[PDB]
Amino acid sequence: GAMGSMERASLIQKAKLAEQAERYEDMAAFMKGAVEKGEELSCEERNLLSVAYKNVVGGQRAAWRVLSSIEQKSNGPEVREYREKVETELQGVCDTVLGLLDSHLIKEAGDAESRVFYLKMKGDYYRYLAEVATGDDKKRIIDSARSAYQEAMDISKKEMPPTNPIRLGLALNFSVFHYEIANSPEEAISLAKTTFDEAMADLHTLSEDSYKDSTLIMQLLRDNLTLWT
Amino acid sequence: GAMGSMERASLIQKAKLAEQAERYEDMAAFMKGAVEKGEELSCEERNLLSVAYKNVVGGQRAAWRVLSSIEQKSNGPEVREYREKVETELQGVCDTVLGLLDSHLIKEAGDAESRVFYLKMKGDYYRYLAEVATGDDKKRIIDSARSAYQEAMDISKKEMPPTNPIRLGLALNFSVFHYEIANSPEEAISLAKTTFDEAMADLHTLSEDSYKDSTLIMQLLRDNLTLWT
Amino acid sequence: RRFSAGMR
Amino acid sequence: RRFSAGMR
Ligand SMILES: N=C(N)c1cc(-c2ccccc2)c(CNC(=O)c2ccc3cc[nH]c3c2)s1
Ligand SMILES: N=C(N)c1cc(-c2ccccc2)c(CNC(=O)c2ccc3cc[nH]c3c2)s1
Ligand SMILES: [Cl-]
Ligand SMILES: [Cl-]
Ligand SMILES: [Mg+2]
Ligand SMILES: [Mg+2]
Repeated sequence: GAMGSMERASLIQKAKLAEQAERYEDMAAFMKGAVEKGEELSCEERNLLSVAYKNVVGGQRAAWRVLSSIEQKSNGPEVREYREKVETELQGVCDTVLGLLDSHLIKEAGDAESRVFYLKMKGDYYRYLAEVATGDDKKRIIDSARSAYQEAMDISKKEMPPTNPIRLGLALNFSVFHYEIANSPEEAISLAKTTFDEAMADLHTLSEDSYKDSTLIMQLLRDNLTLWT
Repeated sequence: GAMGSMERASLIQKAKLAEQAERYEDMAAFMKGAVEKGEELSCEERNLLSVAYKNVVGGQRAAWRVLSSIEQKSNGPEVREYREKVETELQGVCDTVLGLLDSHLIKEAGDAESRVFYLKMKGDYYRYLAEVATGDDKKRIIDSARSAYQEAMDISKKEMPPTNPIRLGLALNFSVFHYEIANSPEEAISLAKTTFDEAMADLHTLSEDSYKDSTLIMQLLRDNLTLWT
Repeated sequence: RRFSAGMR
Repeated sequence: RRFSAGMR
């Protein structure tokens, strides 16, 4: 890898600088290099990895949606060609992230906090693959996302309180999966509502700072329920 | 070039799609490919080239400023190294644009509208080089920017009305050059004020649409004068 | 547009 | 921050 000659600590330091500079492709490359050093990642480091690739794939997804809309209205080869170019680049980013999770972040994650984080990410990047999928692998892509999300949910329910922000963000994203990928809007609504209500009943156990963390994500669940009902 | 096998018309079409998708690196690559076909560029095409590289170099410049500020406060090698990485990439973009202008947009531009546009761009990209320059070439970089801007001003004063938006944006940017690159704040203020006042006295000749074009840029001159006085 | 975790 | 033409 092009980051193989850089110290792990220097890659983490530069990922943080890239974040401040809004240089998210650089941030992702640095965090990919850090992962490939082979050591487990800390909570802060997991967050840096997630933020970097969230921003990279987020720009690609937003571009793909613009182009797909234009392509739909048009229905020369240029619009299809350019949508395909963006799609292929997006798929490549998703494959890279899934490859980091499979080689070997997930198997070495021997804490619920780390394992749930990575399994949520696996569901997220299969979900992004599913958003653009159409051919003979779409159904398998969807099932791979569902399986990763479900294993993460099972662990999080056993090992984390209902206000834990990783658990809340997992349930939020699994609900979005149900609503717009799996065509299961009632599952999506049920999951968001149960997650919201169980977190509410646990808020009394929290410090002021944890309360702010949890209620921030609860608000996203609430806004989705308002949109969907 | 990687765009050598694509039709000129397809490159222009894809540059417009990339703009809609906010994919400005792609937009710049497509417009670089169109330029390298060797035909002169239309007004719309010149604008597409300018917008693409404006956005690419703009992100690099904003990142460089963040990193340079952090580096200044710090005064390990990581901050300097990463600022240098961004700086080198920025310089490479500027060199690419200047190379397109020199090979051969400017020499083939045989209309005041096209020649002033390109000479303004030449001043702009030498200015961006000057923003990061420090060594034995900084003074020559500044003089190259000044020379390009001055030739563009001379042509624009002879051949364009004082409300022409290319002329106005040229004078705006040359005033910024004077203020923050050449350490000539009184030249900067004088130029912005004379440009603003001569455009105001020409507004009566304009249609409603041209009036909107011109007054938009006049407002930028006014806001700078308010900041500088 | 619905929210997912990454866009908070 | 001062304006240049590109940022209108
Ligand atoms: N550079 C960054 N962007 C971050 C660095 C760290 C960091 C820094 C030091 C130690 C540990 C982590 C972050 C930590 N955020 C969480 O744990 C957390 C908390 C609440 C919510 C709600 C939705 N998501 C959440 C994540 S984000
Ligand atoms: N895709 C884009 N972004 C653009 C496409 C075209 C275009 C489209 C069709 C024909 C010719 C040009 C643009 C044209 N703008 C000007 O000529 C102009 C006018 C006023 C001001 C004020 C500051 N700058 C200005 C530039 S911008
Ligand atoms: Cl393409
Ligand atoms: Cl670096
Ligand atoms: Mg080492
Ligand atoms: Mg041809």
